[PDB]
Amino acid sequence: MLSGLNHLTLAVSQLAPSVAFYQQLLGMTLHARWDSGAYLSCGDLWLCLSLDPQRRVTPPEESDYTHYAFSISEADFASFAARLEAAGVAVWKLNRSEGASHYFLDPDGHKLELHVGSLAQRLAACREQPYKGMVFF
Amino acid sequence: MLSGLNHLTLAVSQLAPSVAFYQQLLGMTLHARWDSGAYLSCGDLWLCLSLDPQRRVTPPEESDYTHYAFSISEADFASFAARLEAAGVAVWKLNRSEGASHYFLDPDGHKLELHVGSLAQRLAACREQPYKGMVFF
Ligand SMILES: [C][C]N([C][C])[C][C]OC1=[C][C]=C([N+5](=O)=O)[C]=[C]1
Ligand SMILES: [Mn+2]
Ligand SMILES: [Mn+2]
Repeated sequence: MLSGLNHLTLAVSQLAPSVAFYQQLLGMTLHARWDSGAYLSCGDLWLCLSLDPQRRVTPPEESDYTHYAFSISEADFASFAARLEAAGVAVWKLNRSEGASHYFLDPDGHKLELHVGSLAQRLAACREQPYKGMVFF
Repeated sequence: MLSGLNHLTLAVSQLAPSVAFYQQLLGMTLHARWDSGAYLSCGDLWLCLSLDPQRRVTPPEESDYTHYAFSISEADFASFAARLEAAGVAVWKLNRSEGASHYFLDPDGHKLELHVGSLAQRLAACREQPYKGMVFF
């Protein structure tokens, strides 16, 4: 039986700007680096950056909706979003729902999100106003 | 302050075969499904499947090393991997060894992994046989 997410690995085109982004801008802990990768943590999350000559810097129009959302408290949300804006980090989507989300891109065009709230909160909101075709189990 | 992964969203080309893969084959818990997505959980992980007509199925040889690893116990690893092979799930290959892992593809070509072990265990293993140029912090 699977017990959760073990690690998330992102392919990166250049290690130094990606380490700067995840460690310095986003505040993750850097545990180790080598010639072709790095290991970081963010709370319980184990993040691996893997240098990959196949990775292209991808504009958001040319990638699909696959994305990775990080947890943040509502109290910290606005100041963290403002930090990303000061650093010139690009936004790939406006939040058009109820709930706090900020959609931003990493240096290689991986699609990231800051989100406040849990699965249980989302399910409760959907029970009140379900999406088209929605069935609960 | 970021505190971990809030959710992982995968773009899928066909909802029904993807829900079947994650729920019926991988054993994740299905909480809700609607015409254009589904919510599942795997332990603490909130997984969203999002129907996206922009999702393309790319051979693993021409997609980058971005991948998602799920935790499994030492006792369950071999039998779970055998069940995936018996079900005809395709494999892919990483450029480096990272311990006890099985690498497999989902129906849309997302790169998945079963892995036994924590970040702390990986760091201890790397201290005994480091990658090229490795530094520990
Ligand atoms: C083609 C998209 N949809 C049109 C109505 C099909 C929906 O079809 C199902 C929904 C839910 C379950 N179910 O909950 O197992 C099974 C089938
Ligand atoms: Mn999201
Ligand atoms: Mn891996």
